[PDB]
Amino acid sequence: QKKKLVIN
Amino acid sequence: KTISVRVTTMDAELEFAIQPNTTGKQLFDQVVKTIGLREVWFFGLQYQDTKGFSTWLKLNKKVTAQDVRKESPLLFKFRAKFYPEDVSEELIQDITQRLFFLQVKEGILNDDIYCPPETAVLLASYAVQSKYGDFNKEVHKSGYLAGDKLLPQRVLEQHKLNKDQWEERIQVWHEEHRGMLREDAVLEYLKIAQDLEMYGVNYFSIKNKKGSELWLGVDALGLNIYEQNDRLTPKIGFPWSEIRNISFNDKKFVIKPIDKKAPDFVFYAPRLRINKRILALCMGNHELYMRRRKPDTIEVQQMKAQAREEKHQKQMERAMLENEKKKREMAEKEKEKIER
Repeated sequence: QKKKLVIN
Repeated sequence: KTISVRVTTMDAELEFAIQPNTTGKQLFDQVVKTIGLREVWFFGLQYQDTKGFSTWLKLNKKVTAQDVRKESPLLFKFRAKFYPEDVSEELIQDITQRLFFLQVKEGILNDDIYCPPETAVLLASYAVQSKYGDFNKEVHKSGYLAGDKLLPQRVLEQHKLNKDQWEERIQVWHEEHRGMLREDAVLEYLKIAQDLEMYGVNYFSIKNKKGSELWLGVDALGLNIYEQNDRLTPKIGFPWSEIRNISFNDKKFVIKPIDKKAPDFVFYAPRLRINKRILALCMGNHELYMRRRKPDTIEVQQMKAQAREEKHQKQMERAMLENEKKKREMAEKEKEKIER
């Protein structure tokens, strides 16, 4: 399982 | 066909009878509405899952669909999930300060949050002022703090003082706070506590590329890497501004810097679950970081005002009371001198 949180 | 639930805040207990299709959100709403909290963004519903992992309730799903430990009632802890940057600037309501105060004191007392002695005694003096009001040489005779756990265990058994010698040091400070509102001592408690290195930090056990064991910290400002031995001072700091994105792939957790020419920081975690919990906390902390740096919503201005009205009412209700008491304390000085 994968997940990306854009901060900038 | 109602399922019974118990929700415990830091100083109150609530029973609800929910429907079987009730969402976390709907239960959460009944809770904060019942106790008059509107600063809802900081808080969550904690519970024990079927395997004994303490878990945040997800507000967008049926309560019954989330592997809650089976019993009647279901048991939730209403707790602060997120901490403000400055308690003075961002904790509006009395209820909100108190639940933060009580949750942070529990952490100081059980040694979850590290506290030097002097500061521990100073924090103990403000808790005493909230619980006992203005010190009073009549009412507060020797050992009036004997039945009170005021310091952490770590403070107690690594310093030679006895519990009375600690109580005496806390009493000196308690005398200096004479005239302090109970609620204003709560805030001073929070103004000291929010400065401690471990206040507002969620730590998780991790390993670097090599495999060296470490801690990850997540707080209102960003992420930090600490040595196994030292959860007081970061090895490196990852503030939001310096982070491009944050990713997990199963046990692998990745921090990519803003600087595209700078190399990524990579870490591993014991399970996927740890990596989900870490990313959710970053998302929540980043969301409030950005909201904190935008003008108060209209809603928040009305809370600030509603709060100001209510404290005024209380201030007057404490003066109206104090005025009738000084009538009675005198009305005895009159009947005591008529006798004598």
